[PDB]
Amino acid sequence: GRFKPLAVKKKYAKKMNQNKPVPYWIRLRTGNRIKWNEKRRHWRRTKLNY
Amino acid sequence: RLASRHEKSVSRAYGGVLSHDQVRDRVVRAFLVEEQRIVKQALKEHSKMKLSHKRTANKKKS
Amino acid sequence: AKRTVKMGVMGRYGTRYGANPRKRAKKLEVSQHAKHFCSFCGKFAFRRKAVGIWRCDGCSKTVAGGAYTLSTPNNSTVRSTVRRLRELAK
Amino acid sequence: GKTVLSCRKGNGSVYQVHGHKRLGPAKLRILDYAERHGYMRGVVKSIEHEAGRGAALARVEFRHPYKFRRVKELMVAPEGMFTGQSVFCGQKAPLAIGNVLPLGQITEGCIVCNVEAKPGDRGTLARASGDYCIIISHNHETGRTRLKLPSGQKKSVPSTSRAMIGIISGGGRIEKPVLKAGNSFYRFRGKRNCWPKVRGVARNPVEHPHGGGNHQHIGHPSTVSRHSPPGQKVGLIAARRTGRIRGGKAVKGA
RNA sequence: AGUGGUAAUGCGAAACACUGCCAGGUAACAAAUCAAUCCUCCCACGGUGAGCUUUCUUUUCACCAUAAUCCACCUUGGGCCUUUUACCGCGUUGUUCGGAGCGGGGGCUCAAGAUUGAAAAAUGCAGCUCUACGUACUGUUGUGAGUUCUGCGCAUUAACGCAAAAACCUGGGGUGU
RNA sequence: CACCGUCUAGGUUUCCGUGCUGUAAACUGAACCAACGGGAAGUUCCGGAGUCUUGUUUCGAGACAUCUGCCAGAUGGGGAGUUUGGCUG
RNA sequence: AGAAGACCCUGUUGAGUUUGACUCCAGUCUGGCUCUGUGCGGCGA
RNA sequence: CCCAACUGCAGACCGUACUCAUCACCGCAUCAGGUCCCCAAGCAUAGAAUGCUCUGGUACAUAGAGAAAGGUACACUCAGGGAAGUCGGCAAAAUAGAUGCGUAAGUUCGCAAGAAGCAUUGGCUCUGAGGGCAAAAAUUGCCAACUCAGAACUGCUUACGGCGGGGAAUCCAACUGUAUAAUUAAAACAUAGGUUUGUG
RNA sequence: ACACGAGUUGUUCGGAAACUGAGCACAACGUUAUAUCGUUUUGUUAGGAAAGUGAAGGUGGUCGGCCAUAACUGAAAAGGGGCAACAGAGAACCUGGGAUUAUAUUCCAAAAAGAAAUUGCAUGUGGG
RNA sequence: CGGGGAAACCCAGGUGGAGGCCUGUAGCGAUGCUGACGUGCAAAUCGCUCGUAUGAUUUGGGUAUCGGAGCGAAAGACUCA
Ligand SMILES: NC[C@@H]1O[C@H](O[C@H]2[C@@H](O)[C@H](O[C@@H]3[C@@H](O)[C@H](N)C[C@H](N)[C@H]3O[C@H]3O[C@H](CO)[C@@H](O)[C@H](O)[C@H]3N)O[C@@H]2CO)[C@H](N)[C@@H](O)[C@@H]1O
Ligand SMILES: NC[C@@H]1O[C@H](O[C@H]2[C@@H](O)[C@H](O[C@@H]3[C@@H](O)[C@H](N)C[C@H](N)[C@H]3O[C@H]3O[C@H](CO)[C@@H](O)[C@H](O)[C@H]3N)O[C@@H]2CO)[C@H](N)[C@@H](O)[C@@H]1O
Ligand SMILES: NC[C@@H]1O[C@H](O[C@H]2[C@@H](O)[C@H](O[C@@H]3[C@@H](O)[C@H](N)C[C@H](N)[C@H]3O[C@H]3O[C@H](CO)[C@@H](O)[C@H](O)[C@H]3N)O[C@@H]2CO)[C@H](N)[C@@H](O)[C@@H]1O
Ligand SMILES: [Mg+2]
Ligand SMILES: [Mg+2]
Ligand SMILES: [Mg+2]
Ligand SMILES: [Mg+2]
Ligand SMILES: [Mg+2]
Ligand SMILES: [Mg+2]
Ligand SMILES: [Mg+2]
Repeated sequence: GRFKPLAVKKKYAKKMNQNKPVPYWIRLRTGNRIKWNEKRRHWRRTKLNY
Repeated sequence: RLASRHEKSVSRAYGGVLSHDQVRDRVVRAFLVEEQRIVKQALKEHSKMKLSHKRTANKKKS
Repeated sequence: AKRTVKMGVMGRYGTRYGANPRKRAKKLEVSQHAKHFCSFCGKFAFRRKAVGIWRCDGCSKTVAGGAYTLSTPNNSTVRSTVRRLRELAK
Repeated sequence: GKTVLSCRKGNGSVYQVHGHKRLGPAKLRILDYAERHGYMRGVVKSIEHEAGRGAALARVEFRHPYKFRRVKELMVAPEGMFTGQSVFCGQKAPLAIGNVLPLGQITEGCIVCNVEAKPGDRGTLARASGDYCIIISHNHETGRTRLKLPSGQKKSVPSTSRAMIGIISGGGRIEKPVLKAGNSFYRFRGKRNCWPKVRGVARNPVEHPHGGGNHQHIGHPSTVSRHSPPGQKVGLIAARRTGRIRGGKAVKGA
């Protein structure tokens, strides 16, 4: 809805900026470990509940 | 709050508090209840002074 | 015409609640909704507001007293007793 | 094995009074110097109903004894109390209905209400609707007044404790049948949570001492001792005698 | 140092200016009945465009709009004043009212509207006409039905009697003297 | 054991009184922020508005329990723990 | 098929409930001293 | 220094997208379950019933081809008989709107009662009543919005939807109400009424 | 769905600032081996000196015996703080828009498309 | 308002809109089919029928009462399957 506290809005804003994939040049480093992001949250599969 | 005082009152005593039928019922009892005590106060001092010559006139009677 | 034989105001309740408990309630449902005599204002205008609270519709006088009738018969026994006992002190 | 309902009402959680629409406590005005020596006069402005009483209240207006103000005083009214009445209150007050004066000054055989069991506690006896006390006698050696309480149980109180004169207002109330469980819903609406009343025999043995069985019977005798613990003291608590009272009418109390 | 009207009560460019203390009112609450506002629906008037047409249909459908905020002030419901006094009368669909002042005659007020205007045509919509989200013009009833806004409360069945407070408003008393 | 001193005044009432200006069926007014006076218009100090404190806020109870703490005994399924043998056509 | 029979029995396995079961515990009551001082006495040994 | 009408300047913080559900929340899921509020058109009709329609929305929930038996249905009929079926009229049938008439025993006189049971109902063309505001005004003008009754004439294949079957008794509980979410809604529980006890 | 790029505009709208309600329980006080416990709206805390505000006047720069602005003395106000309602109380803005791909009673700039209402502070004009 | 009566009072036509009244939507429940489903749409649902629907009525948000305890118109029911 419309009401949220700003401290809940700023937690919901962090998770939008974390919901981005691994870039391709990460996959080209020397001691690489990361193929995919393992933390890709989708709004329907798993709920944050802030 | 933004209106003049005249939309909320009237030009006489207790105006905007009491009506015309009971501003006058207080004027009438501020006169008649004050003056009824004056009748009973002046009756009280007239009684005690009549006592002051019902028995002090018995100094010349025995 | 006349609409019921002997259930008056109690015809509200229909075939419920027993014949005699409707009749004990009938003398007091008639009494509280009847207009009593404003001895202050000369009129037959005391209507009961709430339980024990009466109000002259002509005189706007509010009199405490009596749950279903304006003056209960124990009050008039008391009013005579107080009136007699203040005559023995004067 | 579980706690009895009568024990649970002493926690007083769901079972406290329903007081949001109640007015203040109804009491007599403060026993000040102005009543120990003279009379205060007031004036009745309104006759009031609060939820959970059957007696009418009254706001009486005094002047404050010491300050330039007026004191709104919520008293419980007697019958015949009308708005405008000029209640008098104190020692030198006359003997009229509505006035409040000490029991030493009220001559014997007089119906009084709002009588107080100790001087100054502002009215504790005879305040239910239609009730009154009767003054039996005075004792001037001890300075105490002996009066008949509304149960008939006599009680000697000090003669400086004051009382109002009259029947308590709102009398005649119990004489009309309720006829409905709906009308008993709203009677107990402004009082407290104590209705409907489930019988003990209708319960299980975990909830009540009378509960259980294949027939709804109290097993043991239902007259319990004075010394029973809470939980066991249900039924007819310390009954001196039971059965349909055939004969007179004994006053009930110690 | 406010001021008119017998009175209900009136008059606001800037003194009818201020509030230790006090008392009121507002906030503040309530059925059903009847009457019902904005608005909706219908009907009636017409104008513009569209749809139908072997036959019929002065025809069917769409549209026809007016926000706050001011300003000036004809109704129908409350309260009241003054004058005539009336104890049968006035009035409601309805359970009632009157010498504690009915009804008439004149009024003073309040509440809900109506009306003229400023806003506002400059806007809106639908048409259409001319050599590019272009232009010039043309159009802007109802004693019908439903509406809880209101009338409306010391206001409901009631042993049911229907929150509070901030904030504000007026007076009393005082100052100005 | 006598006296003295602390120890003063007073509404009302014909010595009594015991702190007092109002009421004696009741019918919705008002009451403030001292007027005034005395002794030395402005001060200060008094009265108006009595003084006095072997002291308790006031009333009631009172060495009781309507108080506190420990022992002591009755009661006590209100509650706790546990038990309710075996052989057996 | 479903599910280590919800009937019955066994176990020195439970648990809810009951009660003049066995052992106790809060609560209520009662006595003792205490808190607890001051006077004039009276019944006592 | 107070005040009026005006003027001059400034008016800070956070929320604001989208959803609110036969896909956005909860039930493990885009689950036939649940989930508070506001606006609410036309016609039939007593109508927020029910049936259909302009506005808005939708054609998305695996489809195609297609006469088995057997099923399941918010699907129907069935001659003669008419509960003989069955633990039991279970399931279905039947009754049905409106108006006029009529209605028993019992009764707490309120009811029972829509008791029971009879009759009428279309379409069409007319005739009567039921009113307003504008000038013996007991009458001349003009006009809206509907409703009921009567009458000829004409037709019925009894023809949408929606909508009680009824009667005679016995048991139990007075009544409306509550109540084992997920096998028991009862005669249980509550209730008013009645009594008792403790308490100044 | 996935990737990329965007998107939520307020003096007046909702909240808070700033109300009280059912209630909560900070301080104070008591309790507890233990505060992580109790009391804490029946007008209202706490054996309980919780008011830091200031009438009137005196003191001495200002405006025509009234104001107003600065520092001493002291009438009068019993009853400490803070929460709890995005449906109760309270609340000054309404239309038009060719202004979006998506926001608007929120954006629109000199003909604000415009018409207002309201708060704080200030000049000038005028009045006492 | 009318009628009867010597009176006490009766008799009739309207008005009015009372009720834990009745039929019946929504809402709130859940009677019967012992219907459908029963590796379901569903760890309790679907369908028709049924109870009630101005009241002891339904409901949102807020608050308050819990583990030998809470709350209970009482079914040992309910206290996040
Ligand atoms: N101190 C323990 C507390 O006592 C109270 O409970 C006490 C009260 O319930 C009850 O008090 C009663 C009293 O009701 C009754 N009206 C008078 C009686 N004197 C008192 O009794 C109690 O108090 C006195 C005080 O000295 C003691 O002498 C007596 O032994 C004691 N039983 O006795 C109980 C034991 O003292 C609290 N309710 C409770 O919180 C706690 O147990
Ligand atoms: N009071 C002591 C307790 O008595 C219990 O046992 C007692 C009970 O079993 C039983 O008590 C019964 C009681 O159940 C029953 N309901 C009433 C009966 N009055 C009692 O009886 C007991 O008490 C009374 C005195 O009051 C005596 O007259 C009687 O002799 C005695 N048997 O009698 C036993 C003797 O008292 C328990 N053993 C235990 O809890 C404890 O010892
Ligand atoms: N005060 C006026 C009086 O009215 C009277 O008129 C009254 C009478 O004519 C007539 O009275 C009747 C009468 O017919 C007959 N003889 C007796 C009957 N009781 C009366 O009936 C009257 O009372 C009954 C109550 O019982 C009412 O129901 C009814 O309203 C009324 N008609 O009805 C009228 C009352 O409404 C007479 N004109 C006369 O006595 C006088 O003028
Ligand atoms: Mg209404
Ligand atoms: Mg046991
Ligand atoms: Mg779903
Ligand atoms: Mg047959
Ligand atoms: Mg994505
Ligand atoms: Mg029904
Ligand atoms: Mg059982």
